[PDB]
Amino acid sequence: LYLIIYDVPATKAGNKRRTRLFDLLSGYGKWRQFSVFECFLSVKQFAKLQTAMEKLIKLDEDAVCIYVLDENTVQRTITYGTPQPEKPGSII
Amino acid sequence: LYLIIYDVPATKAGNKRRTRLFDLLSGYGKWRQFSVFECFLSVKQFAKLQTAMEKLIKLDEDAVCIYVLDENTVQRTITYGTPQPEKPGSII
Amino acid sequence: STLYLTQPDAVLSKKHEAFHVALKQEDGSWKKQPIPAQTLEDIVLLGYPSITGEALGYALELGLPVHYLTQFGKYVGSALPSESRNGQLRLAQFRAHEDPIQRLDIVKAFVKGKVHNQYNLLYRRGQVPLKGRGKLVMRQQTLEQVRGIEGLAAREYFASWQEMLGHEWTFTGRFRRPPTDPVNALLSFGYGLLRTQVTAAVHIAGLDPYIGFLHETTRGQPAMILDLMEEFRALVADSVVLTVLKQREIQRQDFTESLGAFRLTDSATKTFLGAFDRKLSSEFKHPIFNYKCTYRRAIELQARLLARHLQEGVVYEPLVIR
Amino acid sequence: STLYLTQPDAVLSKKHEAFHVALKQEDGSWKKQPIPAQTLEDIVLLGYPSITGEALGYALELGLPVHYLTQFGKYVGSALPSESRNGQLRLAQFRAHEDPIQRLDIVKAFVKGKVHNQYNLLYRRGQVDNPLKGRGKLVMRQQTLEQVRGIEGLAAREYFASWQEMLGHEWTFTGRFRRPPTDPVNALLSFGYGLLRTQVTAAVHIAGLDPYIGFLHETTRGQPAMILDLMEEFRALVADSVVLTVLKQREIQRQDFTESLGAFRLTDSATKTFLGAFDRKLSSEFKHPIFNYKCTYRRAIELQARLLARHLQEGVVYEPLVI
Amino acid sequence: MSTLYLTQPDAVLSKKHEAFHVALKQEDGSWKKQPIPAQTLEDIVLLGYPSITGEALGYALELGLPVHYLTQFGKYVGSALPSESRNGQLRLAQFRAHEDPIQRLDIVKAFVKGKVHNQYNLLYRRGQVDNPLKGRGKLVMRQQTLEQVRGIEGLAAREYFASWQEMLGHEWTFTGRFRRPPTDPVNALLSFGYGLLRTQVTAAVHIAGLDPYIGFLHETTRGQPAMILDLMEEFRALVADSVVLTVLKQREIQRQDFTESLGAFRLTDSATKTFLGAFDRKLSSEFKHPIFNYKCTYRRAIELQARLLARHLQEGVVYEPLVIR
Amino acid sequence: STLYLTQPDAVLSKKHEAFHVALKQSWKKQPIPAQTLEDIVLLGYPSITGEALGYALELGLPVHYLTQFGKYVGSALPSESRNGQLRLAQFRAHEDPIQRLDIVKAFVKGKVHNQYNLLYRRGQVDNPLKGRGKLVMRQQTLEQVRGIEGLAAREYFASWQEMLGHEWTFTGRFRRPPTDPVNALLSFGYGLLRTQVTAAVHIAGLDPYIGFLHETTRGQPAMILDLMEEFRALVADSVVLTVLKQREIQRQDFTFRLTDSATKTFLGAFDRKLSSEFKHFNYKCTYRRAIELQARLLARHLQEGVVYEPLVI
DNA sequence: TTGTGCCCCTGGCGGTCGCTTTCTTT
DNA sequence: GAAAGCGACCGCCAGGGGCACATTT
Repeated sequence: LYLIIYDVPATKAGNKRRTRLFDLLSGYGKWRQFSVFECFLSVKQFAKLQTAMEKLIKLDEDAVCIYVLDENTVQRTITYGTPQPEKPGSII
Repeated sequence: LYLIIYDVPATKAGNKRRTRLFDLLSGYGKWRQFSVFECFLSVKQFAKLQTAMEKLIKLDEDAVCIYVLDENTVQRTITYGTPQPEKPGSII
Repeated sequence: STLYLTQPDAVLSKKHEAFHVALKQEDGSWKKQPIPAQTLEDIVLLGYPSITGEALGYALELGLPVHYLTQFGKYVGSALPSESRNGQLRLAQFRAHEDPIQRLDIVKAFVKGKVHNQYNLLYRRGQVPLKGRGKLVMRQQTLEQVRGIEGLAAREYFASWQEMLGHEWTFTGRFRRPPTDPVNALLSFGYGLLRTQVTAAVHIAGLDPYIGFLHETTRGQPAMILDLMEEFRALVADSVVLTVLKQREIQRQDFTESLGAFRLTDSATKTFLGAFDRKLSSEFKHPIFNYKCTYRRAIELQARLLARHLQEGVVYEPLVIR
Repeated sequence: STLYLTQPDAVLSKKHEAFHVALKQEDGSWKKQPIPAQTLEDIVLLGYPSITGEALGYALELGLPVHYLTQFGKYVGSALPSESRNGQLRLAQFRAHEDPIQRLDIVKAFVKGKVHNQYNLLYRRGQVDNPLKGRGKLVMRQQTLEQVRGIEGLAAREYFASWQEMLGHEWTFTGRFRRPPTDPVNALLSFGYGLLRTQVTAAVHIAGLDPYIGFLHETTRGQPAMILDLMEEFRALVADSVVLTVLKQREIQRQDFTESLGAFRLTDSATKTFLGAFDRKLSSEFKHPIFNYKCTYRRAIELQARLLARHLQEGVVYEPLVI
Repeated sequence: MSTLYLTQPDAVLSKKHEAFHVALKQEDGSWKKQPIPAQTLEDIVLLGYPSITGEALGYALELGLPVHYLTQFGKYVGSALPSESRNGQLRLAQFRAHEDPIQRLDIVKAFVKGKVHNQYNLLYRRGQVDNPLKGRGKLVMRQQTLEQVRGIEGLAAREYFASWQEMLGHEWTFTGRFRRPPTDPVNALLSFGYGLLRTQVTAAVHIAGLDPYIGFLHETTRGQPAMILDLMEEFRALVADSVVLTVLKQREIQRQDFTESLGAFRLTDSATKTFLGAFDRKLSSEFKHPIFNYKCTYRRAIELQARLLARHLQEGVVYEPLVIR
Repeated sequence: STLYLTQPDAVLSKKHEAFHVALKQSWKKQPIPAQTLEDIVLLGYPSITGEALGYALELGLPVHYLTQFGKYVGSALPSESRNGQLRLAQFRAHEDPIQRLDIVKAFVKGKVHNQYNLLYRRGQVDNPLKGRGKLVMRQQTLEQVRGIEGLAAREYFASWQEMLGHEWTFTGRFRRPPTDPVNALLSFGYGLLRTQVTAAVHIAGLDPYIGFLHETTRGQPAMILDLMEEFRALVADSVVLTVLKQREIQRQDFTFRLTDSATKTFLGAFDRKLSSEFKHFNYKCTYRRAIELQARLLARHLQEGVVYEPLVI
């Protein structure tokens, strides 16, 4: 999976960007933790996100991180409290 | 190379778990984001740390995942406002 | 990927680049939930739930069709994204429909692709009628005969089923719109939401649904899907009910209210769709390559193959399985 | 016969068997207007209203489209039902594309309409009343396509060259230069034809036609030829007229941008006030010929597309909307 | 494997429940108590005698983190080593074969047979045409007494040190090596190298359970260890010597030295932090292991040679030391 | 001639060419000169200036870190120090039955005379052994001797029945599993002495895992288990009988574990005992220090040939 | 001038609930 | 009715300030 992390200040000009980035990542992936999103997607859908990022972030005072776990290195991940990684057809 | 996250409530009986989990992971790895550590290390270090981590949590109230990222997967963690992972010896 | 949605009181609002669906369980009843676009490939609306008008303006810009359906699973209609611009294609699709010497040579293949799959599904499930009928199609000389032939093979397919289903249910006679039997209604379920994955594929291949080849287009129903759905009617619409009736949903469900109706209950839709994605999320190895052409792809692949067939004179080899 | 909703604040709902509209606010205690079925076979949500799914589910069980558009008329989507007679419509749309008699007798209609609106326009903007004097029937008495396209492309020249006299001095004009505009006027025209394109496109989608199969404009390069065929008889009155109107009280040289790569673009202000006229112009038309009174241009487009649907489905006549 | 180095002689290494906290600032603020991970270390080296906590030594040794102690220059003074081994039978062999001269010979004649070839297979790389140690190598085995071999090792050390001026350059002068404190400027640097080679060699003996004080070359009659040096000897030409001319060629050519209280040409702070970098860089070089295809960092090579000698003392292995051409 | 620190409330420093032990929480500076010292023992957990940790290591002095009870955590050793001849003599002796045997006799003499003097302390009836001490000396091999300590052990343990009563049963000594309450108290004490002895060993330089009496296997710290004999009857076997008269009753023992409350009252007797002694040449002593001493006297028995007469009362 | 917790309260993060302005664009 | 744009009540994150502690087969 594509693990995304943002830790942006508590200033009322950055909270805009933090919550906006939250609303974005809620469109590409699953919320896992307060500052961790799990996006399972292809590259066509990843460029649409990186271009939406570079147009949004002030990397002189922001803090972002990304990790690229391909499928057969996610089977190894261990968890204790939260559920398992999954990207199937969704129903409700 | 390993990576650790946690999500813990604000109970005075749970905040202790956090402030001890940081005081633990410090000895076992580096630090990138608030709820996050990146810990490049070996296995028996894990059998000494995991056996300490299973040893201080109740699962009904805490959340933690463990992401395993060996060299080839670590290489691409494209970021914008942070230096990327590594682990040398240190001179002071 | 694909997203099925049930509760009719679910306002599906649109936030910055996602959709929030609102559910109502009794505590104050506005419980909401985020849902990501940019990852779906199509929507399916079983009930008649709500849609914020400003959300079609999002689902119709990523290629997400909005397929409307009913509790029973009876297809009604859909909303689709930007249209196709291959008019040159829909001209050949038509000149080959008014040239019957071509239309016949196509329907022969459309059927050869169904009867072989039927007999091979029988040997796949354990049996051995349809051996000497797939060959009595190419030796025809017109179309009315072919339609009678399909009716024959279908009245043999539905009455040769008893030997494998079991004593739990009974299948004697079949009617299309009235759901007399449960299975005869589970067909209305499958036969309805297979068009969901077809009608979009045709839209991708710039094909016209109304202009028919086997079905005569003078009924008011798209005569291209109901001819294309035939090849997979016996693969995904059928093989799913026969593998969700293997220790799943045998009985204890399917309320019999409103005599003349066998509706499902809840907890059976939410499982039937899971088995559906089991079908459209598996690989069958497809002779071209050792491993290729996911099931859901196969439909879009057939549509583009027919497009080429109408512009590049390629063969149209239907999908035969063993 | 069509449940329009131009207001964005309305909501439809099924009241025990039939639709019921609530305009201009709150579901509760404000501005109800009930309306039944039995004349409804088309629902047009012009703006972005809300709708309860229980309404569509009803509609889609009897062949009732739901066309979602924008408050201006732009097309964003349509929800089409299963049972629809649009088959014969498409088959005729093609049988006319492959039978030059129908194609020709329909192209003659478009050309006749365009040049008639042009003549009636140049007298509308009373100029001298000697622009062309009689290019209309000169078409009908021909029996070919090439000899009609020559007339189109010659009337265009002999029509656009009669403009500098009518605009005056502050603006120059030599002819119609398509994208990229070498002039400001060509820019306004290529920008107004696109708004007319949105409206037509919407009409072509409701009518059920295949917009990419045409009669005059050859179908190639993915051209919505079926849209241009219907534009030809509206350009002169809605676009070529709105341009003339704004250039006598509204926009002047101050606005249009410099020659970046030569193309003359518009300002961030006019692009919002230009619609000041391009929203009222399509809110008009009290139907000069005593045929009727109630109508609108924005709606006459839907009409003409449907009249073509009938010319094909039902062998009806197709008379272009003139003046 | 992530060695630690400290050089500010006013700091404190406190403990927080699993880890260390270093403090430097010294009252321009709140001491800048910066964190440090302890469970990932393999060793700790100190130079300025920094004040360390008492409660932290114990934890460092509960894990396997040996503590060391050097001076500002880098001279060796002492170390605190962790829990020792248990194979006292090995140590008894270390000695049982230490007082039978007929075996002590056959061992030191390998220690030196893999110490002079290791010098020549470094010179030939540096670019020395002849500098003839190849002969002393062949003349080792002929010898049949330890007093016929210590002289050869000293002679070869001097043949290897007299071939320095032409190798170094015209800048520094190395006419000879003095037993007294670093009168020679270049010689003030090997005491650093040859000083903090014991830092990595005084623990590889403690990993195989080898008794440091009982060795085969150096007479253990002066309170000086014998294995810590005898074993550190082979690696005086290739991990603590190639470091010198590796750094004296690209780096620290001059301008980073001083002199006081005896002349006593010393080194400089802010140049150590580059030297130690060079040392951890040399240690972490791979070198592919000319016996099999091990491909192991020197850092291990030492820890290995220790166990190989131990097995030689228990399992009669052949002692194949290191040589690289 | 060694510098001890029994309090973690202290600080060591090097002030103008001599040591400075700032103790009493700032309160009680007391400078000390060097060149008389040969060893330092930081018993508690003090803080120590690195400036001093050089002046002690560039000089010929180690520094042994311990805890207030005596457990061994670590030791800082210098580069130059004479422990080579010591280790060499120790090994030469392990393989020379003359020295080894005449030293094993020392340990056994100590043990049996301490047992007899314990039963004289508790005044059993004055019939425990009555002459086992010399019989050993009348032997000339090891097996003979090693067979006397077990006889003395049975004679010394079976005599506790009348000594204790019925409140606590006893017939013999059984190691892991304790099999009884008192055998478990013993194992615990017999072992807790192992820490002071482990330190006392590393303080003198000996190799614990190589010894004389207890043959070396499984890394059996033979050099410890040898020095432990002469105390097995004087500290632990005395502490137990010192608390089994007043405080510890069957209550405190599970089933055979012990409750947390007894694991802390036991030490109130252990450390307390370890803070007292008379001598015998009258010498101020605390049992803890005598262990370091016996170790140094053994090192001198191997280096200088000094006689090693063990401790008795 | 040496750790290990157990408070408050000052403080740079993290997201939701509840509130005035927008809507129409080759 | 619907989107996006703000401006505050409470579940997560950490360094900092004091003041109870300290023995162990």
